Amino acid sequence: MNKESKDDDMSLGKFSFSHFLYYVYGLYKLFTGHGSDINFGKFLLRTSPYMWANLGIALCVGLSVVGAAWGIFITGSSMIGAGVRAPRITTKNLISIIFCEVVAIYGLIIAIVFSSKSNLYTGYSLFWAGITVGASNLICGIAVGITGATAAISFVKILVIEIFGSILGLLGLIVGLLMAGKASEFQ
Amino acid sequence: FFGAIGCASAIIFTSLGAAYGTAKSGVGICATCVLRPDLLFKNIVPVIMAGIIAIYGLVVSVLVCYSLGQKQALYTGFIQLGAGLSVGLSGLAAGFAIGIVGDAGVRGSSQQPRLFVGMILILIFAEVLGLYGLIVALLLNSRATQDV
Amino acid sequence: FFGAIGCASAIIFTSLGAAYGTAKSGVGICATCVLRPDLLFKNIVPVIMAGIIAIYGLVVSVLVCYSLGQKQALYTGFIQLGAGLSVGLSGLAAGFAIGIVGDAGVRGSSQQPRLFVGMILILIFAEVLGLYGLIVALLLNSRATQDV
Amino acid sequence: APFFGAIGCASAIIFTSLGAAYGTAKSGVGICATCVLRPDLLFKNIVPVIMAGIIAIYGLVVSVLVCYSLGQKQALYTGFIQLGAGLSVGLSGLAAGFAIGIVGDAGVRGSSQQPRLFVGMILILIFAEVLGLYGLIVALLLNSRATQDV
Amino acid sequence: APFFGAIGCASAIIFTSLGAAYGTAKSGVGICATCVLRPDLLFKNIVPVIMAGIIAIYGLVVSVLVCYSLGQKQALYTGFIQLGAGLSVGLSGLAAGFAIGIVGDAGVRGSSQQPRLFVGMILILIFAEVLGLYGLIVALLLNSRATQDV
Amino acid sequence: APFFGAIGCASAIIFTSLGAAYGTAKSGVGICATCVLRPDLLFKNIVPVIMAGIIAIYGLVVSVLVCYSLGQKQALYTGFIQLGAGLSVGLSGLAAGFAIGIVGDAGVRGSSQQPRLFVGMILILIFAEVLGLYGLIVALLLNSRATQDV
Amino acid sequence: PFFGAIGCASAIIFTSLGAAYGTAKSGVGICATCVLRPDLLFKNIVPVIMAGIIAIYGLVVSVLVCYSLGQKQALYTGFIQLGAGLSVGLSGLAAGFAIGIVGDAGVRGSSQQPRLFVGMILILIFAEVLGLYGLIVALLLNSRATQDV
Amino acid sequence: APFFGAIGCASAIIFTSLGAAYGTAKSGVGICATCVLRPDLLFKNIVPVIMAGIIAIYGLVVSVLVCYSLGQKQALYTGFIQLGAGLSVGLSGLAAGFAIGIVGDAGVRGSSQQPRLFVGMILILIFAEVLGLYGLIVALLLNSRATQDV
Amino acid sequence: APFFGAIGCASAIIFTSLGAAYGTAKSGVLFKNIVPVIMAGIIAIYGLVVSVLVCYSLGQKQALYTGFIQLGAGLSVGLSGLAAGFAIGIVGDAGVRGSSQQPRLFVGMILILIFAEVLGLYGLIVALLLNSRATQDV
Amino acid sequence: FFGFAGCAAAMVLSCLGAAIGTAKSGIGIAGIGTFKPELIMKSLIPVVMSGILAIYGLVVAVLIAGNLSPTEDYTLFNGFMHLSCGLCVGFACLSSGYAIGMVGDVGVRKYMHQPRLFVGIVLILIFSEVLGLYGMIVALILNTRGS
Repeated sequence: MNKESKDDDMSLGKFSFSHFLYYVYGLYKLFTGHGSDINFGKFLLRTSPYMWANLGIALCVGLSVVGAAWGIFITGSSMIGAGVRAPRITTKNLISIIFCEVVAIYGLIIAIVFSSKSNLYTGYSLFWAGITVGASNLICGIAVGITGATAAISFVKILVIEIFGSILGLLGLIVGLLMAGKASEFQ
Repeated sequence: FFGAIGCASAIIFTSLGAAYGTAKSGVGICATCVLRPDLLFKNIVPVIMAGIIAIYGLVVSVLVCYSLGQKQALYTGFIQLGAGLSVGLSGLAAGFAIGIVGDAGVRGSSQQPRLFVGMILILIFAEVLGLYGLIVALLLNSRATQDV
Repeated sequence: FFGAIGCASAIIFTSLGAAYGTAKSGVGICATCVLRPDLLFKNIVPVIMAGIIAIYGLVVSVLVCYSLGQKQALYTGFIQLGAGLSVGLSGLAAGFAIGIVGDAGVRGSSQQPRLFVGMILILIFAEVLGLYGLIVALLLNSRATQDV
Repeated sequence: APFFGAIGCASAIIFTSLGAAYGTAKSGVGICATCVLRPDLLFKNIVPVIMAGIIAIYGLVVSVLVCYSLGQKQALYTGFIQLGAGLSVGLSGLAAGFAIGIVGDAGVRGSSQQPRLFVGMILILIFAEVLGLYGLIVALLLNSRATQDV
Repeated sequence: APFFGAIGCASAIIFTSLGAAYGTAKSGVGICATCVLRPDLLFKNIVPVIMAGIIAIYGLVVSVLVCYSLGQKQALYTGFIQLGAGLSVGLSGLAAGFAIGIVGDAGVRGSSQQPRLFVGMILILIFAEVLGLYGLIVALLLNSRATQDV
Repeated sequence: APFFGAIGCASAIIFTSLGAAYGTAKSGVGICATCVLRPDLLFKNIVPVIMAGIIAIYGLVVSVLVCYSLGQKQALYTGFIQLGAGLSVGLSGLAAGFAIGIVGDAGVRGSSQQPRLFVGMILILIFAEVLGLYGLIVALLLNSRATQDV
Repeated sequence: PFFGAIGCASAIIFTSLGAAYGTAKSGVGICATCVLRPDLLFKNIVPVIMAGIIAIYGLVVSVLVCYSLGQKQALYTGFIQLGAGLSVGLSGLAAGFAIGIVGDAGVRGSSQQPRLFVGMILILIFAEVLGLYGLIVALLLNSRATQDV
Repeated sequence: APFFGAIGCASAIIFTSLGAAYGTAKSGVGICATCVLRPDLLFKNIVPVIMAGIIAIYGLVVSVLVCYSLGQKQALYTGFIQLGAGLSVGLSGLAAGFAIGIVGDAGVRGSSQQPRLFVGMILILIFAEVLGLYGLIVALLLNSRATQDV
Repeated sequence: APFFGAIGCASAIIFTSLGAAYGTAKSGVLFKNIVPVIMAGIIAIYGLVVSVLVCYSLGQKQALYTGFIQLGAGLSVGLSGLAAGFAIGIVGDAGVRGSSQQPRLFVGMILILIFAEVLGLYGLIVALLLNSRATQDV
Repeated sequence: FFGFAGCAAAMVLSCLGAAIGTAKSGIGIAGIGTFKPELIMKSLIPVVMSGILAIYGLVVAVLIAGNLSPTEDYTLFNGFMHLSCGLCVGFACLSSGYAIGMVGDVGVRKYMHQPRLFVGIVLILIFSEVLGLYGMIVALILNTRGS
């Protein structure tokens, strides 16, 4: 029902805040105010189906995107930070920057393959795929980044770890495929 | 047919990033120019880079705008909602990246007028994030067809 | 026909930005003038730039205001809601940028009476964010037609 | 239904007050803080607050206008706009004050050092309030559309 | 059938109190803090608090008025305005105090240094309360519209 | 029917206590903190707390009164006012204490330095409690309107 | 339903918390002072022994309510019960929150000046009555568990 | 009917554990921290923890008792009390520990300096646990009233 | 007919695993100082048993009761488990740190945690009895 | 049906730890120096220990995918446990993770302090590792009973 239009507001109602973060009680009153709504209480009213679709696929890339843009983020200083001390061999440290982004390309891959009201399994089971590779990316951007920001100032003995954090991208992408593998096309 | 909030959502977040990108870029920019007045026209790169992301969401919004309609298919905007968030959040990430590196670049290029090219490169390497989201929504837009 | 909250929403946020823009701009402005009394008329640029964004939402609101009506089409305001948020949030970003750079500019131009043109440029480059949102809502407004 | 938007009629005087207050305060803090150094600037330094308080008058007008329009029955449409009305003025005011005070301290702090920039300090402030004016304009328009009334 | 807005009748005395309190405190802190240096300024420095407490009297009036109007039955319209009434006065007061106290410390702290600005410190404060007055005016008007009563 | 507002009957003694406590504490902290310097001021410095505790007595009265009025059945109207009653007194008290304690420390800290301002420190405190009195007055009135009872 | 019995817990619950919280910040200084003066121990025990008293209340409160619960009940019966606990409990929770604060002051002060102890007692003696009120409240409330539908 | 209150049967051992843990920790921290200075006080300094752990035993008893009473069917009344039971013991325990540990560090830290106050440090602790005892008593009584059972 | 409470099964090992995790965490940061970690894990060890036993009982069918029994039977372990770690963790740092100075008194620092890790034991005890009682339903 | 969420829940939770094993490890792996040394083996041990953490959830996700069907029986509701199944496995891997680095970041450094202690941290790490092993076991049991 109406609950449709809210979650979008809910989702958006969040990202703004987390954005303005980069620029507590309110939780509890929700919980108690919720904790009562259950008990009152005498009869139960329970979850049920809606259409969904996209919200995963777009959330997938986006959630993934930041993972990159948050990866080059922590490194982007660190390279330049090394920088003026020894500006050359910036690019020898560049190999780090490339991974930090490629984990975004994972999930652009998603964006396509996910091209496509009974047996909702197509749509419904579509979603959690989007989120899973997305967050798997999201942190996959972290790991490569933090190593990189160390890699910059810190040779290849590093890069073992950076790639030891690369495969998270793949495995991150693999299951998103599998989890989508059985999914028929909706109208 | 409420997903049109997406049509806003794109220009919304994308703006934020660009802003946020512009700021922490600009702060050092003016902060560096006092030491070296020359680097201004050079140090403008991040912001002019940064603002680009805005143009995306504009395109995104504009495209979605055409597609809204009093009636619609419930399917029509979801994708629309998906469209904006894609571009927008990506942008919001894009900016978050741009600005951070932005300060580093101008702060660095001050000290060593060499790494500037690198500072460009990383930035040149930053925006493609936005490009992806743009690509995403466009594809998503392309699928506004078949329309019930 | 409740989306008229949007018609407020525009002037609301847009104001906030302008305010927030004005403030952190002004703080340095008066803070710099004590050192150099001359730069006042120059240092007024950010605020006079900043306030511009307000004018947008005003236009936005004004336009939406015409369109409200006791009855309406549920479709009519959504776009209206979309309209304000678009301009407003964008503005809220716009200001959020303006002020930050605002202090830098006046603080910088104090030290080096050169970068001011750059400080202008970045600011000149800041507002277009607002312009976009304005453009967005206008388009959105334009689609208040077809009206059931 | 139940014509509840009158919370707006409060909402205007509410937030608008807050700003004015918040504006008054950080304005006043420096004002008294400066006067100890220069006792003369008092009558000059009163500008921000007297500027600041103006915004209050708006919401008062806003509320007053909405007040006339409430009624036991109403049209559900009637207050929404009313709600829109207050928020418009109020939030704008809340922004307006938040601007006024910040610049407020700067102005008096500055005018202390240089008894020149005072005119500028005025100008920026003179340039601040129009924010409130807009919201006022908004609600007024909104008020004007309380007509047609089902 | 709820006639529940009477929470407003409380809401006024509630927030209004808070402000007055909050006003009283940060006013008083400096007051006693200054008196140790100058014992004379006490009777002078009492101005903010005696100013501050005034706002309380408002909500009292507000509550009292609303109290008369409650009734076991009522019109759902009746309290909304009532709710509007309190919030108006109360929040305004809550702002009013928030202003009073801040300036309050400044005034007594300043008047300590320069026994001149006191008049200014009064003036700003004299200029502070009208915020509360507005809310009071608002609710009163709102109260006045408790008539027509279904 | 609910007749659940009796939570108010608690609500009064609840918050009112909190204030008194909170009032007592920050009052007491300095009290004992001052006595080490001057052992004499003890009996004097007891004023805030003995003042503070007074507010408690109110809610007690408030609760007690409401208690009489509860009943297994009731009118839904009956407690709302009851709820209104407590909140009124209680929150006001909660404000009252929050004032008392703050000034409380100042007074004893000040009276230590200057054994003059203590009368002022009393006065401000004497001027603090009336906040509570108001809430008390409010609920009492509210109580008085528990009549007509469906 | 007859669910208000959560109150019967609610009393001993919060009241405990206060007593605890009271005990702690009281005790911290107590042991902290004794190192300087070993004598004041038996004196410095006053706050805690004062503090713990509040616990006894809720116990009484709970105990009383406990008698009144019953498999069936009147929905009215526990509300008051809920009211009962909260009254005592929150009050206690306040009571403790007062006791401890003054508690440290008293022992810290009495260390320096072995005079103010009587005052430190007095304020504390003046603190608990808060709890007494809540106790009184619930008792009254309990007394009204009668008439019972 | 739900018979879901068995969450209580967990709730007791749950919180009670937490306290004991939390009690154990801040007790232990000083314990080992003191032993480095004086290796002897170990067997003495074990008192708080061995005291602390006692509270755990309670909830165990509490849970165990409730466990017997659960049943596939039940009376909705049956567990409420059960829920009441755990919370009573558990929260009390959670308080109990929160006390134990705090005093715990003080005691061992103090007894280090003065090997005298340890008896006092014991006494206060000896005086701490009775909090838990109460909750235990409460639930037991509550348990005792699981009878009459529809 | 939900049979939902099986979320309990996981819920046991979830906080459980966290316990030793944080437990071992503050433990590690020679041959003596492993003992806390050595003591630490058994909570996790306790965790598996619970989820295990619950699993076998769970079943595609059930009656909503035993689920509830299953539910929180883990919480008994898990909540305690997390606590147990929190106990261990603070301890796990202390005993080693002090032992640095004097390598004698660890006998207590081995005993304190020894009194500590029985916290978990209560959970299983609590837990087991629940499964011991999870039968007889209908 | 919705239990398919658990399929996600596996690595998004699993990888999470597995990352913070790697990163927290490597940040210490920078020092002390001497890039020559023949190990170059112990330096990876924490990572790969943390590495297979990611492997865990994968396996979990793998099994939970396959048993999951676009058009196969579920909704009465068969697959429901599978939700637990992944999340069951997950936090352990996570639980493992927060341990790994927490030992690792000091652990790698510890080699520079006492290379003769190199056996020791391992003994801690292996327990620090085993956490995931349990969950997985529990996980597989579930889907094993998953029908």
